[PDB]
Amino acid sequence: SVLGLLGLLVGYLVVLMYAQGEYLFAITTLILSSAGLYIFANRKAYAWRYVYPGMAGMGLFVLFPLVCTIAIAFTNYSSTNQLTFERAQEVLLDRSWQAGKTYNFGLYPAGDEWQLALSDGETGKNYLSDAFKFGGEQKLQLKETTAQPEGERANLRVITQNRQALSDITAILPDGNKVMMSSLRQFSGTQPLYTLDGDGTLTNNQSGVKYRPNNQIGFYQSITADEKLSPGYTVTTGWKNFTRVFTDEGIQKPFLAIFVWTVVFSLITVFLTVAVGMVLACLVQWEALRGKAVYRVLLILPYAVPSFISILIFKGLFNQSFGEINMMLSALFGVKPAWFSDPTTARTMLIIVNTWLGYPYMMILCMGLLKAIPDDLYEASAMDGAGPFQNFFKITLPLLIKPLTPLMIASFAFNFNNFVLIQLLTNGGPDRLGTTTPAGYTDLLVNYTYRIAFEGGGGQDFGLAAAIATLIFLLVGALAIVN
Amino acid sequence: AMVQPKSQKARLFITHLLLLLFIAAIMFPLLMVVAISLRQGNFATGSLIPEQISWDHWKLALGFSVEQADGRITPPPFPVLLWLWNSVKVAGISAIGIVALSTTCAYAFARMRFPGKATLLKGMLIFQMFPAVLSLVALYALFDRLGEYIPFIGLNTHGGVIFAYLGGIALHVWTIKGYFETIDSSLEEAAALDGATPWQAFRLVLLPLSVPILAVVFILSFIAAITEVPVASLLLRDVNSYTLAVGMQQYLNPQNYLWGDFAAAAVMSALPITIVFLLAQR
Amino acid sequence: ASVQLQNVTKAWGEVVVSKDINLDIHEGEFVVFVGPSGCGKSTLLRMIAGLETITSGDLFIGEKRMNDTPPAERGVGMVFQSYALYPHLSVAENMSFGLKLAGAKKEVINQRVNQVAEVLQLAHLLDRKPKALSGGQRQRVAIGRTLVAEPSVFLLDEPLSNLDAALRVQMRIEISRLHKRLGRTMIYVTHDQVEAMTLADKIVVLDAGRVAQVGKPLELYHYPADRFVAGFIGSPKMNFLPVKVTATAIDQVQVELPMPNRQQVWLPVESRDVQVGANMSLGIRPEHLLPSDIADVILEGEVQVVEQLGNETQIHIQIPSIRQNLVYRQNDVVLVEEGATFAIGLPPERCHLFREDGTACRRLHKEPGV
Amino acid sequence: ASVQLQNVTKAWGEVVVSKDINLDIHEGEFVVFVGPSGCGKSTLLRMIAGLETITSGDLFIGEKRMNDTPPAERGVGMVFQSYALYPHLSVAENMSFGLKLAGAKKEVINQRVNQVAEVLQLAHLLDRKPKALSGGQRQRVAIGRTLVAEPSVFLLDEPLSNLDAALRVQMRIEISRLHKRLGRTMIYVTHDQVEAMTLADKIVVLDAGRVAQVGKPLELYHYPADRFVAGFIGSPKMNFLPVKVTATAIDQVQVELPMPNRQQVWLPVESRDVQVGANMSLGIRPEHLLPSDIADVILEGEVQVVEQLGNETQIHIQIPSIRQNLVYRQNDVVLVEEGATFAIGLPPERCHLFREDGTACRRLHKEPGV
Amino acid sequence: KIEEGKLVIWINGDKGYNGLAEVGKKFEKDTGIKVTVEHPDKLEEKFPQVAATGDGPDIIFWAHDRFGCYAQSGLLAEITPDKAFQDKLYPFTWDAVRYNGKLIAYPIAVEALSLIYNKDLLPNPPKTWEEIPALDKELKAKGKSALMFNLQEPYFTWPLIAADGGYAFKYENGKYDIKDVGVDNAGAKAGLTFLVDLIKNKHMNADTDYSIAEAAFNKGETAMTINGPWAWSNIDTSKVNYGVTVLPTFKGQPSKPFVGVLSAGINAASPNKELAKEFLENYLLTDEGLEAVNKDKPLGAVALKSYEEELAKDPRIAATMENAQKGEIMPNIPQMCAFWYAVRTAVINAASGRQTVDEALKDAQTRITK
Ligand SMILES: CCCCCC/C=C\CCCCCCCCCC(=O)O[C@H](COC(=O)CCCCCCCCCCCCCCC)COP(=O)(O)OC[C@@H](O)CO
Ligand SMILES: OC[C@H]1O[C@H](O[C@H]2[C@H](O)[C@@H](O)[C@@H](O)O[C@@H]2CO)[C@H](O)[C@@H](O)[C@@H]1O
Ligand SMILES: OC[C@H]1O[C@H](O[C@H]2[C@H](O)[C@@H](O)[C@@H](O)O[C@@H]2CO)[C@H](O)[C@@H](O)[C@@H]1O
Repeated sequence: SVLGLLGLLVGYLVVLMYAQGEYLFAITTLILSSAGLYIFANRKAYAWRYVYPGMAGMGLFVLFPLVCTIAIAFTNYSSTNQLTFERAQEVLLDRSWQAGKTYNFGLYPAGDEWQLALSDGETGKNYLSDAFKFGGEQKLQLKETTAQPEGERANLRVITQNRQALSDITAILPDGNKVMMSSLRQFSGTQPLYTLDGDGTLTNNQSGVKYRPNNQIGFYQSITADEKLSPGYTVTTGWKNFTRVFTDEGIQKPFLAIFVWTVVFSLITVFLTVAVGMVLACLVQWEALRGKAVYRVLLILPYAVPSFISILIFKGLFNQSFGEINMMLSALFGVKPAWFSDPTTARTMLIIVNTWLGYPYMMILCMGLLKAIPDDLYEASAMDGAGPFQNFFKITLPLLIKPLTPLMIASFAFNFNNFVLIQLLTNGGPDRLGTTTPAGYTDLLVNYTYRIAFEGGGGQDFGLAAAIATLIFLLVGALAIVN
Repeated sequence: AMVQPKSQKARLFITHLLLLLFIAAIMFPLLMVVAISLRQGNFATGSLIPEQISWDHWKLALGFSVEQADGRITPPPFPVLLWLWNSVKVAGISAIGIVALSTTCAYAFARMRFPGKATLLKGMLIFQMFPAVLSLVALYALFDRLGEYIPFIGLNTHGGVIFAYLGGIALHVWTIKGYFETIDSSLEEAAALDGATPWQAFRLVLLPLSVPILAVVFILSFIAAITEVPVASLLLRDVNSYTLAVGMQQYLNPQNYLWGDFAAAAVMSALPITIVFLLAQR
Repeated sequence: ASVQLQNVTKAWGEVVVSKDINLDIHEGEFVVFVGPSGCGKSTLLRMIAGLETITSGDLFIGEKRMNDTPPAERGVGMVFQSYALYPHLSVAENMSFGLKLAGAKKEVINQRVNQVAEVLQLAHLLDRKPKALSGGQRQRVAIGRTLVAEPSVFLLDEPLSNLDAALRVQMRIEISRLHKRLGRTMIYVTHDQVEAMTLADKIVVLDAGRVAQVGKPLELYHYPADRFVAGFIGSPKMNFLPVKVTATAIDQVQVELPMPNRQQVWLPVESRDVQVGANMSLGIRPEHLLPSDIADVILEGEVQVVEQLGNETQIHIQIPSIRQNLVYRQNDVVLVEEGATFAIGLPPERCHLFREDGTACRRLHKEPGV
Repeated sequence: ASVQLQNVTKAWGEVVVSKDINLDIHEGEFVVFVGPSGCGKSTLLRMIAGLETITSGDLFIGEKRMNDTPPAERGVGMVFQSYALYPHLSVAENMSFGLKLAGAKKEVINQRVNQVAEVLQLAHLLDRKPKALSGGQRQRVAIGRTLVAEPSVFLLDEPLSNLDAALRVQMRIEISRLHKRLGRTMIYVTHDQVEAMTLADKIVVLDAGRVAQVGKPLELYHYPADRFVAGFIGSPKMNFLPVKVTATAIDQVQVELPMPNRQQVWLPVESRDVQVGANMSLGIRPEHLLPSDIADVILEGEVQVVEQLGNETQIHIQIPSIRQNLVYRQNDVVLVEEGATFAIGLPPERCHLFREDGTACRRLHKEPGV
Repeated sequence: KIEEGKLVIWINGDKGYNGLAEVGKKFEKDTGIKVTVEHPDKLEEKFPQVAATGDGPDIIFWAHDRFGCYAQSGLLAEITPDKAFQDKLYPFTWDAVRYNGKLIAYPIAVEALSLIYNKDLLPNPPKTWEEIPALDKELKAKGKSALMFNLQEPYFTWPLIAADGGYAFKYENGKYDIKDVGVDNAGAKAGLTFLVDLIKNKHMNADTDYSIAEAAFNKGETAMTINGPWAWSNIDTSKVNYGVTVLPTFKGQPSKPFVGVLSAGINAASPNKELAKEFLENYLLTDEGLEAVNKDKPLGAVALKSYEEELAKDPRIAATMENAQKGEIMPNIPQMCAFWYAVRTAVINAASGRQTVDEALKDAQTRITK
């Protein structure tokens, strides 16, 4: 039925993976596909039909980029050393140098055919081609002439439309060297900077130097019969990145310092977000209250406003010397707290904000979870003479934590990797001094690792960041294999 | 209507005030923006309450050029509306996909017996704790190859981002699984005796009774994508394909701080989820 | 201690689910509210409890008005239909909860708990959680909880309604012996006429939020006020025959049978406010029916159902001229086939009579027990 | 349409609930599985239904092994304990859900739903949804589903379990009238022994997973095979008295009561496999006792409880010699004050006798209806 | 991958991007090719990233200093201007776009900071820096302030630092000695100390950024500010009576701002190198082109000599070139981009008060050399 048709793309795209190299993405496309066919075919595997399409997503877009990101740690992948070797040479050969002069060209139609002309500014003499036809790489020979070509010169728009075939025409003077298109009005003698023969040895065509791929550093370099070509290609470096993490002083010092802040930050968050969320959920669905329906939609508005924009509008409000918060905060009290300069005050801010962000989620959660409690428990409570505070602590609370745990342990891990908040609000907050790598006082483990990788000026080692990332995960994977 | 003691109001009245004070404290920031979006000038600083209204910021947020009596017509800098539609695309499609994937899986975990079902989900949750933010490099790589093979889901494509979000379902699977293991077994057993195939049951019986939990998952997943930043701004390069989350940051270059223009679009950006929360009144 | 209601009315906006009704309950009296589901039994109980506001009327507990008094301060106590145990609390804590809060007395608690755990056999469950117990035990935890609180009035909301039929029977007795062991006022809500007859000193029969009749069980059994009371009390339902009044004397009344054999018989009953030609219902309980060879009032038909109960025998009979299977009830075992012809006797003295509206005529036939 | 079980056994890892049990059920036979809560009643039904795997043994329905056949293909139909009415579907849809899916017949369904709703009286509710119906209507629907399905074997899991008393009784009739009308095999699960006696043609008593006794209700009542069956049937419980075997005779056995007045009575019962000095229990139902004046073996003591049932009178007496209040049960009314002295006669003929292992000594006295 | 068949230009958001886009329409009306101008945030970092992967714009706009790192990374394409073009611009502007003897960008305009003062408030702007605090007290007690400008960026505070002897890389007759750095010397320290001194005496706020400074002057809140030409476009709108003049001197030593040459490179990975060249040479770098951009936001003193003399009259541009001469041209070596990070941090930290002047600067010192 449809087995054969979708089994046609099995091999159609699969063998196209084997071809053109791509052995990285060749095995996984066939292996993860041959399971879907095997499962959806026979009926002895009816259970996996409901679990395949799900885990497929996990595999490709979650599990893969992780496994891959780990192999990144075993290499010097960096801003300097980024592309693969085959692209690095492809880039290096794509460049060129000017070895001749500049000639102003013109396009003059000759019937259905066209005609090119150049003009030498040094000698005054002009050169003209024979009636040719656009399409494909072709060489043209220019003959010297004194007369004008018949036909009105083609305007930019027309030459722009034929730029394609015009770039492949490699015209040449009788005496002068080869010359191709350089603009919409000019031809010039442009030639490839490097050439590549049998062996992977690149040779310069201007200074006449020879370069060889140094897989010790992942660059092209020269040796005496030293220079370093700096497009750069990625190459394997065993455990070099890992060993630096266990070695370096400037990396380790703040690493365990923020490990504290991260675990604390997400703890206080979870503790405050529940506290508020829950208390409200109680108050709002409390029978004797009036405008529940209004109160409800109001206390949810923060959640209906996209995080990033709320963080941003806050980022401004929390300005130290200006910004509306400290304006009013120096009106009543006589203080203007430094929410961006003082490590702690910054840390205090994060939490004031994050709490504003997270409470609705916990409240909504508690609201729904609160109805799992049969009314008659509170009726039996009110019989024994129980006040609001007595209810909350003896019935409500201890009856909500059980179903709440899995969700708050999950909320711990979310806030453990809350990248968006930090980068946006503070981006690490106040600076940590004496670090061989970029590190703030409010950076999270995700932030710190992101800093090392992408933040310009101060080392951009994707390999080192991949290492630390791998180091953390397997430790938290060990944490979750014991907790 | 149980009879209530101690003048009741003592706490009832004192609660309306606390809640009333609370909404004020949490509304403040949001009322700040609305104010900034009506204050003339694009400055970072300005009077708390505008001296006089100014529609300018809302004009070029809707796509209207505005002619100031000074430097002629200044066109809208960013296609906020476009991005707004983009955010609703990637998120909407993304969520439906995620519920489809996780409600099928949960259904198999909660009913169908197959060895390793406990150690799978356990691994699922754990593998999902790893920050997608620490992958971008490998993620960029993936959609670079995947792109030229199947075009409509590579780099610079909305589909690219969508498919990237389809990964995270571990948490959802659990919740939906947990919800199923709550429904009456009989409704299904009785269906089985009625001759319904497992799917016939899933669709005709189990799903309709689960609407609510699916709705929560959807909404949760929707808000998620709407605000997702790291991955989205990694894959989307074209301004005309930016989502809100990406583009909304181009407003606040220090040397070109479009604070007012930004504020107007910000209020606008709080529309999608609000709509969902409002339609969620079913 | 002595609870009494005066013109109590409960309405949800416009719909009146309880017309102005009064009940006089005395110190220590065992009172049962019976009736079909939703007839307001629980409403009334919950209104006395204070779990539901009294829209109109007055309520007195201990001779003081309670309408506006919080539930916890009504000197009352309740066993809930669902037991209402605290899932997160042990049996001990579940029972002690009441006084656990406000008035914490470590040494006093241990006592009262153990004391009630002794009389209810729950001492070996004090550490357990309401999830590790059986419906039967969980039901005893509910009663125990209110026993510890030692309320002046006991309120129970269908306590046995959710137990095995065998345990139910057993628990009825245990209650009666708990009642006279304490001698305090008990209000018992149930849908089982058996539970009312066997436990209640005074019975309150409710018909859709309306009190139909009040009094001793044996009084309600012989002399019902109307067709509903009659048709609600008794193991098998009372037989109702469509009759037509023919003659009228001050002593008794006469009616016509709906048979082709139009027989006539006088009934020792009230004859005030009666008219000839009025379509009435004849009331006779299966147990009171006689064998054919005794009474001269013969009723012959076809046996439809034969229920052998061992202790007794119940027989349903299709009498030619009434789409209501006449039901017979006798002792030991009756060797009779299904479908075989059968005849019974109708004792005129043991008959009830209801008017068009359904109101019963006061039986002038003195009955033993009243 | 003739279910039967051979060496059937269910297990839960290591726990062996039911030991190889055998059941032969004929065509159109109304069978009832009875026992306390959590004895296996439901599991059996659910194993016959296929909702529960069989660890060991053979299940035949219509003379073919059904152990591994999917539930839907057993010719079996179930009325669930919770009704299992699809909340999101209408009444009409609930009853016809089975034959809506897997081949539909728009025109047909209409008839089958209407016909079944005509007899069950669910006509005016077809378009309604489960959440709007009363618990009673919600049962009749749960039935219809199977009546619309018209299967060879019916399965009911405590169908009268949650209705009111009054309704529970009214339904038993509708059940039996439905049985002989359709005359198809019916397995029936209940904890109420009354329902077993009235409905069943054959009863299966279950004790902690084991099959205690199979037979007619009247056989079960007159001749229980052990203390359990005996102490599970009959309105109130059978009185059990700790007696000591003093003498044995081919024709009958003699025992000594535990009283300071150590009377001894010859009981007409199987002497086979009984020894002198053996501790045994005297079975005697409260309906079989006699007023002191008639009999010679008299038991006397103080009345603890008097239950005025109206149609009968039940009396619990504290006999000074046995910490179990003997229960007595008579007809009409018996004017007795609680705390009054009272005496009753113990008739040797109507007495059961059980050994240490609780097995019943075959009663040699012939009862009517066996 | 960069899309062929069109030009995507990236230019800093504080430049006249809209004007430049109108130069685009011209190019589209003439060639039919659509030009897209975008102004992405943090462009100096965003470009390197996207270019390396073959993505990014066709044309990149920044000051010459950054083009050295870019060219080294191989992100730029060697531009090919013939003699005729090169002579249309001042030769020293070509020197800023020369890396290893190769031309890597087309110069556009000469940028240099100046002191902008408010005439109506401050008719006599200070010549020194020391006379600012004294002036601040006066203006402060008048409800205003003295001098607000961006402290966050080093570009804005470097003038004061490099004044008394501070320097990036020491130029030794020929090439830049990437070792000899003067950000730690007595001249740099005493200078930055003064900035901190103003913060200490409440004359400035460590957190004052471009956005605040701009708002302060353009609303008449502060008397002075520091900013390049691009800033005048807004002060023009504000209708503030302002003057552009020389930067105040520190300890007799004149402010020495780094001179930026806004340039335009061609992305090494652009399939549109031919059209990119034409746009810049024949469309942007013309009189009209540059005017269109200038009439949006001031470029400064353009490199195109023809339009320079036309614009030379402007007193603001006269003072701009005056401060340029007093300061020194920005180097282009691949260490310059690394130079700015270290300074950016050093200042902010010293300005914030986390570190003192020496500690903060001694850090940046060794971060450059490494
Ligand atoms: C950081 C935390 C602070 C959160 C800030 C919230 C901001 C809003 C200000 C609100 C301050 C509380 C004021 C309380 C006023 C009393 C109002 C009242 O009297 O209303 C009460 C509502 O309950 C109720 O919230 C009972 C009242 C709850 C009191 C709880 C106070 C401490 C809670 C903190 C502990 C959190 C748990 C930690 C989790 C690990 C009355 O309920 P009852 O009829 O007894 O119950 C019956 C029904 O609930 C059941 O159907
Ligand atoms: O708690 C802080 C956090 O709350 C919300 O994040 C949610 C998220 O939206 C859900 O999908 C789920 O993962 O739970 C999270 C919280 O545990 C806010 O969206 C977010 O802004 C805030 O940081
Ligand atoms: O501040 C560091 C920064 O200085 C210069 O950037 C200037 C730029 O020259 C101006 O045209 C304008 O955009 O202000 C910028 C600073 O805000 C250098 O060009 C740059 O390399 C350096 O990072």
